[PDB]
Amino acid sequence: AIKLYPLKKLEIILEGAHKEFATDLLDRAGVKGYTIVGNLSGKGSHGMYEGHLMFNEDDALIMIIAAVPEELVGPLLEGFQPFFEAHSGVVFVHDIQVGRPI
Amino acid sequence: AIKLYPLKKLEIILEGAHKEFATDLLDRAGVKGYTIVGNLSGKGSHGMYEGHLMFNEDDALIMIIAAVPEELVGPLLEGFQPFFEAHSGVVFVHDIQVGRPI
Amino acid sequence: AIKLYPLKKLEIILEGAHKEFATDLLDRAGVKGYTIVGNLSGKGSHGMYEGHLMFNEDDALIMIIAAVPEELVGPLLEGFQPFFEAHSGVVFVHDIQVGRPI
Repeated sequence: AIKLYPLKKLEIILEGAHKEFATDLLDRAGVKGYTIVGNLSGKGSHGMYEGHLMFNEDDALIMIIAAVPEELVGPLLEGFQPFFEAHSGVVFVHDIQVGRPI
Repeated sequence: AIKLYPLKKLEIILEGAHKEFATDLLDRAGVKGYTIVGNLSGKGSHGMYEGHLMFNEDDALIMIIAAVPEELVGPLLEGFQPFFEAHSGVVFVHDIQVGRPI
Repeated sequence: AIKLYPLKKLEIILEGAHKEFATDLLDRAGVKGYTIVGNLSGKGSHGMYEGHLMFNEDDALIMIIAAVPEELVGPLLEGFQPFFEAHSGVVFVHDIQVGRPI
């Protein structure tokens, strides 16, 4: 008896050093949880505006994953933007669905 | 001479201890393969119904990825649901495409 | 003042041994950057045509992630196809959006 709920999935890629910042940001905005993939590396621009700080080969990156109602997305990107002005990183927004028993 | 095929991509996040369970479940349902990302960690609710068991900071999580025909999705979520009633974890369903030569 | 841009997100899963090949391929095609998730493992067919080489249990896999304009996708899948004819692996194409300040 499963029904699908639409949500937005955010993949937040940034340096590991800034994990606590990013994660307090999610907490304060009312995100109900996240998971973290470690040991990413990277290179160059990952889809952002020209001039956005690139990754390079000695960045230890993580990916923070948050599944979030659509309404939370705008406020979260506005929250991260001051951060991205001075640090490398990107947020990929996806459509996903999650199954819940009726 | 590439043509795109639509499929569903499942990201199954759960504790590593239950890898074999989850993976027998995929096998028995006729999923043709999967990949596994190790060394995830997590915290809190990741998009599920209120009361669903949260992750916490000493969970060693994995992500199982299966690309699956649309028809297999309902049966797979029904398969995992008894499991999720007593264990933390989530399944993210995405739309993806995979290229095949004509 | 955020506006969303649509892009294609490619998840390229293959053996670690072939990282430099795949990554020169992205460079030569004009992809502006990528990130890499290490320590994947896998098994079987991951959505490809019947007969495509499967992963097995002693493959050390990586995932290469590139966010790419829609126009770059066809040429990139054509680039990888000779490679996939003799090696295991897959490319998952997603729709994503990335936020940019106006």
